Amino acid sequence: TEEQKETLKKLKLYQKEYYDYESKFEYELFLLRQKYHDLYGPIYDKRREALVGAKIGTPNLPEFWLRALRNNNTVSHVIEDHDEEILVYLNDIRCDYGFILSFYFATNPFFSNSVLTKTYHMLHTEATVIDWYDNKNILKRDSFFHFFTSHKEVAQLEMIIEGDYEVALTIKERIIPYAVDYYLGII
Amino acid sequence: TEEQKETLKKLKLYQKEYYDYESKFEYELFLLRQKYHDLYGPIYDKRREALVGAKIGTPNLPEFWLRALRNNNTVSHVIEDHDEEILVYLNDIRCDYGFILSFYFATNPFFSNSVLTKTYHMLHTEATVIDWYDNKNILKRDSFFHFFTSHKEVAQLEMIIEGDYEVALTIKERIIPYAVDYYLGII
Repeated sequence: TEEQKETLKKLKLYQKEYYDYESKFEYELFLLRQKYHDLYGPIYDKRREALVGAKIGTPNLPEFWLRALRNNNTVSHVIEDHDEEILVYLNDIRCDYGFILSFYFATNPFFSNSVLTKTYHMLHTEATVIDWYDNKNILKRDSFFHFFTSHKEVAQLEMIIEGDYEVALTIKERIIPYAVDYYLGII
Repeated sequence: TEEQKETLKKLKLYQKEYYDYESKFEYELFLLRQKYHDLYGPIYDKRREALVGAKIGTPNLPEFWLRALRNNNTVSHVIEDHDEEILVYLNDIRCDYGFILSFYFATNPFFSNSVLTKTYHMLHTEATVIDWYDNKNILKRDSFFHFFTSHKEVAQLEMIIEGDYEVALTIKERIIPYAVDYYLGII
């Protein structure tokens, strides 16, 4: 009916209006997040300066990122005993804007890579293929480093992308912000 | 070692510093959310003015909130055929700051309540007990209105609070913001 139709025009009007504000919101929200990503930036670098100061990772406080990781519930699960002698070489873990997780390694017997990146587009993931040296491929079993695969009855294709994504977020949001607190065992 | 200890002091220092910024963040984040809750406010009222203009809900566009709800995947599940003749009496759904969901009803044959609220503390939920009139208690089976319970092998005590909380969020965040779009069947 036309009277109902007149109501509905008004309701569409108020809903567009709504969308205008939700727009300004998300915009003001992007702004706030970027503002603070750049405020964190410097602190992460200071931490990195301090630790990395060499052919062992984080020489000024050996095994840093390892214990940090070990002391996280979600991440500890994926980290096997045989991964540990590689992770001790980890210099820094960084995150850039979805996002690209970067793992910086000191020179090691295991691979030539100085950086293992993992990109999550937010859809598909892009991780750099590891440069395993001869007889040094620990994947030969389960390993934290199976993390560095690219992806896009199908339950196997969710679960892998479900648990691998859950790890990425932890690292992105728990480990990177509060690294030393995990290391201390105080979270 | 003392040299490692000096590193660790620095790392605690930079982590406090971090916490200072995450503080300012969340504060600037509260601000932004409140700013916009108050910007939405007026639009929700206009929508409510328009619809509610009576002994049937939303008289200027009958069955509004019902179709809005029906057209939501998550919520439609909990809404049974026998609930519908009550929901047609729903005038408005509002949300105040965790949060308190409010369902405003036109006078109906089913209960005396003009408002059924549900509070989620964010822990425990507090919903108002319905004032079922004699021989009008549709709970006597499953009903959307089982939603109006208070809560705090234990898998039953999560699942109930898990699915009931999922509904609340939808209503809070999907239905309330985009009500007319669900109604239209365009989301």
